[PDB]
Amino acid sequence: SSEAAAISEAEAASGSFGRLHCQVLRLITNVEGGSLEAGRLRLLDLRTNIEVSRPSVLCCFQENKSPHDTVDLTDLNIKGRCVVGEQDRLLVDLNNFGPRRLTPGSENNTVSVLAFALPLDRVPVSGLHLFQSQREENRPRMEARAIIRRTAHHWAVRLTVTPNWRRRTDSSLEAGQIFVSQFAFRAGAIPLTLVDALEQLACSDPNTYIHKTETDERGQWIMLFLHHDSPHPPTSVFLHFSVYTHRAEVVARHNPYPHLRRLPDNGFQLLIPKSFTLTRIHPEYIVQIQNAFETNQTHDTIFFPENIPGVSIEAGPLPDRVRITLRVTLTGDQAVHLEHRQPLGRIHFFRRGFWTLTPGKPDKIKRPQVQLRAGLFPRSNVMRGALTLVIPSWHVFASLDDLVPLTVSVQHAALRPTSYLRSDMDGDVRTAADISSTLRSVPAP
Amino acid sequence: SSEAAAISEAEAASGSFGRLHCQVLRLITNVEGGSLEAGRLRLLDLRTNIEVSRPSVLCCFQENKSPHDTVDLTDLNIKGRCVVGEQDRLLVDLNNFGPRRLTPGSENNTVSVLAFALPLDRVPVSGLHLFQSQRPRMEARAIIRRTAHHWAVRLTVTPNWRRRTDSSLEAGQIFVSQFAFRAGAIPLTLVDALEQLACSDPNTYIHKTETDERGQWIMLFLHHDSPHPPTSVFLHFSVYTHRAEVVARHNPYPHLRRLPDNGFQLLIPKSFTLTRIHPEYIVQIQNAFETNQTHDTIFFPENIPGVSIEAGPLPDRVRITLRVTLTGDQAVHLEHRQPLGRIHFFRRGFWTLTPGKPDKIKRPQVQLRAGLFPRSNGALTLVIPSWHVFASLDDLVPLTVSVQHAALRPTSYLRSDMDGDVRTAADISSTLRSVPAP
Repeated sequence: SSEAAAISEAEAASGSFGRLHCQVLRLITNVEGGSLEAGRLRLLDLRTNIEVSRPSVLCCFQENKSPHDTVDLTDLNIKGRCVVGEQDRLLVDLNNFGPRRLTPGSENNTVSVLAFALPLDRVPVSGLHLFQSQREENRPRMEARAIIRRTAHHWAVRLTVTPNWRRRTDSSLEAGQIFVSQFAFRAGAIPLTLVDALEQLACSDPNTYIHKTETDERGQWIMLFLHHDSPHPPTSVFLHFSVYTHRAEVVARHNPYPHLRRLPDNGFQLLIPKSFTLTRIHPEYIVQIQNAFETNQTHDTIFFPENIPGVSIEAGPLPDRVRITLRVTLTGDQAVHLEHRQPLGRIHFFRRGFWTLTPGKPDKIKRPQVQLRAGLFPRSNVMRGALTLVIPSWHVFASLDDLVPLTVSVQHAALRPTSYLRSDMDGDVRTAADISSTLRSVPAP
Repeated sequence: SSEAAAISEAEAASGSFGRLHCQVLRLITNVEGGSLEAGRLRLLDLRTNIEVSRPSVLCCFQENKSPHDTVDLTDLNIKGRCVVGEQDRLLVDLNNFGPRRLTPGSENNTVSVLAFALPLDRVPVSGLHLFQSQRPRMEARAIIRRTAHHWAVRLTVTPNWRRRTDSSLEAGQIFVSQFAFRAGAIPLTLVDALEQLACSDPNTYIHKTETDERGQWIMLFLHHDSPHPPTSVFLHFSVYTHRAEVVARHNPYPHLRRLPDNGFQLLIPKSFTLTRIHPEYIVQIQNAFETNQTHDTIFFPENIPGVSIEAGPLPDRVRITLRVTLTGDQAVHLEHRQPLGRIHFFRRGFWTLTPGKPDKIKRPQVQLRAGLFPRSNGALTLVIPSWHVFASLDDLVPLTVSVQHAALRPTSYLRSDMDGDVRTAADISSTLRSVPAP
């Protein structure tokens, strides 16, 4: 309409400190409120809110301003922050790993972070995939007797067995052990060329579950591997499960239960298999589970750890077919306990194209939370124009077009008369500079 | 193996009160633990736990023992119970309709209930479907950019807002506008959905969308939920191909909250209080689903003691309308945005119309009934005479039942039918409990 309509539309599109829109947010803040002695750890309130319209991975990493920067710890170090959801309040660990104390002023009060949201598309996963067995003259003794009924969309198997239980000791488990057995049953009317997944629906014992499953088409049997998590495994077991066609592109090597809790649409939550306490004399613990994912290069598998103050958990790509292993290192001035079955983080999947390997590095790797970095470097580093989000901690990069649009809100309190806003990439990259952040003490828990 | 292995395996399969397995559970219980005056309501603790290994619709309805039975209220009436999840503790409304009160063992104190789990398969639904318009003014200026997998539209506009009063809404009104933008490089024969990603105003959202292939434009209909609509609006949204078999007529937001994998949660659009002088209220939203007969749409209401909400099939393309009736001894308040129930979808074939009935209907919670009748148009089928529909036991989610030790009597026993698909726990005891505070 009139030029007044043109001005209001432009003010709406460009936003303000209270409400902004971008693919990547940059915050340049000055630490205030108190001091941070060398060797201390305190929370830094960036005084900024992030919103998205669809559940996403909301990340906030320290910025690497040059492609030649290392991911080595810095004197003022910001631990990466990963939240899965639709909103987050940016509150990060600030470690003073440097030699000198932090003063209310001086050159060393300016930290910078990049915030962005990664999409969580729907990625189906087979938990109990029907792998092909490898054995052959003498085959399994057809130990279990099954009643197979074909329903509208799957095959239902009702099965009883008197299994041969074996104690397997395992110091990675809070119980220190787990009882295992295995047996086979005739495939019968089940078309083994069509089915590729199982789902347990009922069991006569509440601590017994199908751990993995194999098939042999030439022999027409299905091998089941059971796990039992109690001191006394049952003499006989009834099992009710379904055999169906899933055709998922991502499969688990073993049942994600009990260490990986399924999440809606995309990914799993990793649950601590054994309680441990990090102290300054035992500052590290390696969490490992006997499980891995196979994608056949159709998806990237990233682990996004919980936000536990004073602890640094390895984050990033998990390679296919290698046991899921994550290192937990103490980075605070105080002991931190982690309880059995407490969540350590979330595994999430990304389509083949989203993450691309940085052309200069061998492959995709994980890194401690305290070494998470993000940068905005041009596509002219696909050799060694437009800016791309590069995560050098992982040796990967993504295009800004594929990120989830952020709705940023810097709170009025954080603003000073020197605060200003900058814009790049036609508003896809917005920077909030000379805003103020508050130091906070780490809570008691 | 040996004859000893045969017995232990069979005992594992057949279960016991503490742990059994079936497709449909029948509980035959005797109400005890106090009195229930005629015309009064108390909670009945069936003292039984239901478990499933995958999220399901766990239902517990009063049993109709014969196909010739009506769904009329009975003297001792059990209100249907619907829980969505993996476990439930069966606790139901027991209404004493009929003339005389219930005393300890007065006469007939035996009520009977059927429990079962309905599957929740993954059914995608387009919230902002690109319907075809019916008939210019290219009011809004849009920047269309192609991302890796969809089309991203950045758009600014100065809309012409009109206030629409609506007494079904807690705010009494809603601001509406509409405009169009040029499709540009977007293939309107291929894309079928939108998703709002960012808006310059926190109370403005895309309500619905239409397309015209001959004009190559996309019409947007905005809603604003505040007293002062903004003069200009920035919008960032995506245009993509969803290929959902189920579409909503309007944006499910704000009255329908999307649920993971299947369905929506219906949120009360306006506070109301059921009293003895206003014992009914009709909740209605301006929305409906279109499935083209690929899915049945069922509403499973919340379990609010003393209130009976209509439950069952919702016909496609009809505004979602549910009657809420006071059945307790006390006034009940329902708050704006409180959940009223859940809409869930079922693939064609799961529910089949009962032969002899016109079509599938909903019913008040207090009239929900289930029966186990043979295929009368041999094996038993789950019939919901309240809805004129039935399902096969093979498609239900296998139950893990656990009757509490306390509920057991020395005469309690177990029954089996359908080769263990139907298990009955008979002569167990249930406790009466008072209805909790408002």
